[PDB]
Amino acid sequence: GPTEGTYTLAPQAVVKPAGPVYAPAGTAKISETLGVTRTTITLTGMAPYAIYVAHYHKMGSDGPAIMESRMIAQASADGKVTLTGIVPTALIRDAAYINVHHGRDFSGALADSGVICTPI
Amino acid sequence: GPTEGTYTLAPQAVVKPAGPVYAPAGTAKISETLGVTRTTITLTGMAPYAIYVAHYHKMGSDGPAIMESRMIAQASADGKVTLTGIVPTALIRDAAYINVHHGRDFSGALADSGVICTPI
Amino acid sequence: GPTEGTYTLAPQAVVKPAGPVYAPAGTAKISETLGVTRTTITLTGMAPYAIYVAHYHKMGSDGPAIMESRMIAQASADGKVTLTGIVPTALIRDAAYINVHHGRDFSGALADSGVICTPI
Amino acid sequence: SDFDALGGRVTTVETRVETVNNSLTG
Amino acid sequence: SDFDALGGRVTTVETRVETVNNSLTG
Repeated sequence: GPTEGTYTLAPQAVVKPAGPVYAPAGTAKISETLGVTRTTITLTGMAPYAIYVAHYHKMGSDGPAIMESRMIAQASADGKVTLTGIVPTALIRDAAYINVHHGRDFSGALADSGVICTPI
Repeated sequence: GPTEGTYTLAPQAVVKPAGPVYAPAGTAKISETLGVTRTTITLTGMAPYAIYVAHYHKMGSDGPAIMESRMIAQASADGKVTLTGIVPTALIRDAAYINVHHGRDFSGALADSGVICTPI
Repeated sequence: GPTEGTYTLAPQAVVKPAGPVYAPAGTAKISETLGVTRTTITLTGMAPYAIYVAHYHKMGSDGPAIMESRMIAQASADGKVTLTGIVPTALIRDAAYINVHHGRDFSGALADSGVICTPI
Repeated sequence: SDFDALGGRVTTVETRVETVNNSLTG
Repeated sequence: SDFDALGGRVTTVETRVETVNNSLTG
């Protein structure tokens, strides 16, 4: 007795997503010691799997970036990036805003031009 | 020597999409035997190479899911996803609709919440 | 160390994408030798790492691709793709246009139905 | 007015983004 | 009129395309 029922399925109408909500948010901890600076930007609610280059943009907003401060990292499966970087203080002198961007490659690259920025 | 040529190119206006077509269709097969239930949901016109995790959602119509009927498989190359799976009838009880979702990986997970579905 | 600092993040106002700009341009150059035809087409401003299948479509704009004139290549990382090929001048005696399309895979079908086209 | 076609195009883009994401993820 | 919701949907899709691109690129 192989009770068998064949049912055609309907194409649905409600296809809302299910996973990390892209809601950028976080904090920064720039800590000076003996002429060196250690910066830790823990972000949450980011893209689930994405490289997030972050550097120090100088004042000028546009402004150049002291690229000797590029902190690179990728996110997890919920969207948690932890940028960490060591930069001489004399280098980061005259910096204005730590701008986080998106990374086209693990070698760096600025896919996006500022998904989140903090005044320093 | 041979006749040359050097035409300048020109962008086309209606660069219409080509390739297969997204129209979720399908037919389910709830064959039942002694005390186990094999179910063959054959879907067509789906997404070319996507994962299609389908299980049995209980009455609740977003409700809870007897996850012990997960079937994960990939969608061929023209959207020909063929899901199959065995589940003791005792676990199935109170299931009202077999929901098909998209997946994030072959390890289950939920991306879309109901691309196609049928009662029983 | 002796100095600390803690800054919460702010997601700017507008984030702008950078890198290549999708501005399709082109430069076709035919050179028909003894019963043979070489075709070196240089497309700049294309999609960063995409496939670019190119054929000689007959009259009937619209009309059938001489499939024996396919040229395939990738667009580097700034959108620079170079298409070269060699086809007897007898087969392309009724070609009216050289349609460049996007590709689904290495040596395969089209993903578009003509992005850029030059009349011959 | 005539932006009904625009709404249809928006719906098509909404479906297309999901289709591209799902195919590439697979 | 009522196409404010349409603008909201357009913004959501604009952000979704970038999110998909970034996740898949990563």
